[PDB]
Amino acid sequence: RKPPKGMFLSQEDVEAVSANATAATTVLRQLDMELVSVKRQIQNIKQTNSALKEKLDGGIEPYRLPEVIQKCNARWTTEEQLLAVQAIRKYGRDFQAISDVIGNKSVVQVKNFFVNYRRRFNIDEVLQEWEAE
Amino acid sequence: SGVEGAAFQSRLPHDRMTSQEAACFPDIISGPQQTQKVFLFIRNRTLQLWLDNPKIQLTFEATLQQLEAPYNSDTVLVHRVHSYLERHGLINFGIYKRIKPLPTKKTGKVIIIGSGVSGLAAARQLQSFGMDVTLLEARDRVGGRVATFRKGNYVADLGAMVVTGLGGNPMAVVSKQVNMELAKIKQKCPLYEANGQAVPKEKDEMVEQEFNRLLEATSYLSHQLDFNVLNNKPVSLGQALEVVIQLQEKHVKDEQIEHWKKIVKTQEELKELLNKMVNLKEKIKELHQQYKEASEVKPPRDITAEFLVKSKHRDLTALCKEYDELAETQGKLEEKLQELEANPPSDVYLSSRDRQILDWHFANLEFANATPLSTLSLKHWDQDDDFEFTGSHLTVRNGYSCVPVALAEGLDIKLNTAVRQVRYTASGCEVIAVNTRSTSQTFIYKCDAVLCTLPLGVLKQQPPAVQFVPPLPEWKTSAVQRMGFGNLNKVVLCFDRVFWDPSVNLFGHVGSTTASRGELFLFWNLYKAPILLALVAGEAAGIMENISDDVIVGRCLAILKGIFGSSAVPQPKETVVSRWRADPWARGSYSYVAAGSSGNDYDLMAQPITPGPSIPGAPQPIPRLFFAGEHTIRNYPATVHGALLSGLREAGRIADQFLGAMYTL
Amino acid sequence: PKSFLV
Ligand SMILES: Cc1cc2nc3c(=O)[nH]c(=O)nc-3n(C[C@H](O)[C@H](O)[C@H](O)COP(=O)(O)OP(=O)(O)OC[C@H]3O[C@@H](n4cnc5c(N)ncnc54)[C@H](O)[C@@H]3O)c2cc1C
Repeated sequence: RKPPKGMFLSQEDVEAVSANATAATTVLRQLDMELVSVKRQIQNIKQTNSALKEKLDGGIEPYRLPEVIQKCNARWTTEEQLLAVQAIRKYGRDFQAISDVIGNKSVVQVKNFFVNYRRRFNIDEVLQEWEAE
Repeated sequence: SGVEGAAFQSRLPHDRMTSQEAACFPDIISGPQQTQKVFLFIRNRTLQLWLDNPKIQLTFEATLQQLEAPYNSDTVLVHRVHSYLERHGLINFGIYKRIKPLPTKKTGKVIIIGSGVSGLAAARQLQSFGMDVTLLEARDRVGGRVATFRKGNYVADLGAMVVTGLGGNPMAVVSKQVNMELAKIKQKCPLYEANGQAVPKEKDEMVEQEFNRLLEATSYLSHQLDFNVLNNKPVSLGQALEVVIQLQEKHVKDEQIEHWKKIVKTQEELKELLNKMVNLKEKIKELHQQYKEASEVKPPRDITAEFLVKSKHRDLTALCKEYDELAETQGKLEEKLQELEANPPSDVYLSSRDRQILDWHFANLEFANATPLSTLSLKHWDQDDDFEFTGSHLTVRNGYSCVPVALAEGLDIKLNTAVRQVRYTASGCEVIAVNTRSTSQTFIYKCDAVLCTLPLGVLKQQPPAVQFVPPLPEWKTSAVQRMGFGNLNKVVLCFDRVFWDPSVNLFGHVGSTTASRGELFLFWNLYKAPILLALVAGEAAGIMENISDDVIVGRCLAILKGIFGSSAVPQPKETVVSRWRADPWARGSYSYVAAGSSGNDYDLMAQPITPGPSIPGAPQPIPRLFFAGEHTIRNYPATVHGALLSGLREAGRIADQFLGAMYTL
Repeated sequence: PKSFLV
């Protein structure tokens, strides 16, 4: 029904190795050169990656900013309102980004803000100007 | 066993009538099932009786004596059965005590060419049937391809050596009739490379297993894939094995290729990530500067200036978030590359050291078939497999010749008589032979029928060594050329002291090249005396025949020194070297299914020749020329028991022909 | 034949 275990003999492969007088060593050479080709291509990309790893050395350690742990507040200070207007201008609808900029407002409070002051801070105009960029 | 076991021992299905039985008892086999089972019992029981005591003749009376009802009720059925079995050598064959002394006067004259086992077997049979029988042997001895060297206490078979299991072997019967000292062969065979170092059980078991797996593969190629014709020529076993090995080397490479190709996909995936990471560290570098600069603007500051600090703070931590999630990815891919590069697929399919030990396993096969594997028929080389005997193989410890010699007792054998021409006509035959010593001294033999047991190698000779008048028909001569007649040689080494492992029956030697894999590849320790026996097989066998004994004995000692110590191997007192292909009365060792032949050719060889009519318009003549011999028995070729049976077969056919089949009615 | 294999 099928070949023994660890023995590989497909109908196609038999025809290929018997196709002519030296189709045997021809096929075994193409793969021998294919192996050499792929093997040196490895070291080439191993060399390329080795250099890209040296540039990444140091990580981003001298660029990390300490954890700003602050408790969320309900009241919108005049300061915080203005920060918000600017955050809308720069981030559009990314409520998460805006929440991070202000620092003491939750993602939903930002969404609340969007509807409450919608009239007073012309948020319609502010948002359409964000898209223009 | 019992009644049923006797049928098995006689190579017959216990619960079914054979084609031969269908021929002789067409009334029974066409008839009701009840009759058939009675027939089968009578047959099986008679066989049992004969087998249980094979040293005395089993007569019809003795057979009827020991039967029950309703098996002894029909005496004509019992008589027909007994006579059938006796005629075809299933009972009362070989060497046995005769109850009713041989018939007063003979009927019919038969010349048998050659007193090999096949010849002798048939001779005894025909003489038992009361025919005038004279055998013509070119040699100064009986046995032919069964030859035994004897000098002092040294006994070694240059010809047949092994009894291939007793389970269904007619030689089992013969061994009870003749004083054969049958000793079993111990399976284990330690190998030794060219240097003289033993192959470790690690490699040993691996290579052997691979060998057996390569064979199964060729069988798969033949039957399942139907790879049997390549460029009009029939595919050999040799070709098939090369093809399989190549495909296995191709796979080893294919595995490596898609493994390294699996690396470059991961390696190149890492390349793209490292770029994204470097370009992000570049933006983080710049963004930190911007945030720094924004924070240097000391308070108090307006809201836009405050927003800048906050904005750049948000924008930085967000980009620092990304880089860490990318360092996450990098860590996983980095070890995934250590995963794949840790365990590579197979380096090679077989090393040079490996391929050499594999060549020994091929050489063993080249010995078994007595021929280079490039000549064996892929499809049929093993066709006689189903009929192989059960039980462990044995050796004749006192020399196989004991058997032909014992068969030759009480027979008219003309030794030193080389048959030159066989003449057969509607009215009879004349065989023209000469004396081998003075080849100008001529003999004429007249007979009703000629039984030809000439080896296939002889029948192959060109120009012919024996002439057939008229010439053998096209269908016969084609079968002769198609069939393979192989070669295998033995080197006898007689010492005064056992310097080898006495519990080891056989040990191998691995040759340097494929070219010389058969050259002295195996050694036998079997006999009482300190005798070692070296085999020359495959391609090597034919070439070693052109080399003198001294050189052959040289290479033998050289090898033996390498395994046991350069001093522990003394000079051989007596040495013998066979040359079977050179031997004019053999022209080789025994047959093999050559590429382009089949088992059917063996049947063709057995088919008898019937001459044309003397007077034109006269009736269709009797068959005159018959063929027995190792190369005529499809299911047991290239053996002793095969020959033995082929003899018995022809005897039965000839006796049916000239004495008449009294049992068919 | 096959049967002679060691
Ligand atoms: C090296 C070797 C090892 C073997 N080992 C085994 C084994 O282990 N087990 C096994 O079962 N079988 C073995 N065999 C095979 C076995 O020996 C033969 O198959 C068997 O003996 C052949 O019997 P035969 O009667 O058909 O042929 P032969 O024994 O050859 O008989 C034919 C006879 O005809 C004679 N003859 C030839 N030409 C002429 C002529 N012109 N005129 C008159 N006579 C002539 C020959 O001299 C010979 O005596 C081996 C064979 C060889 C060569």
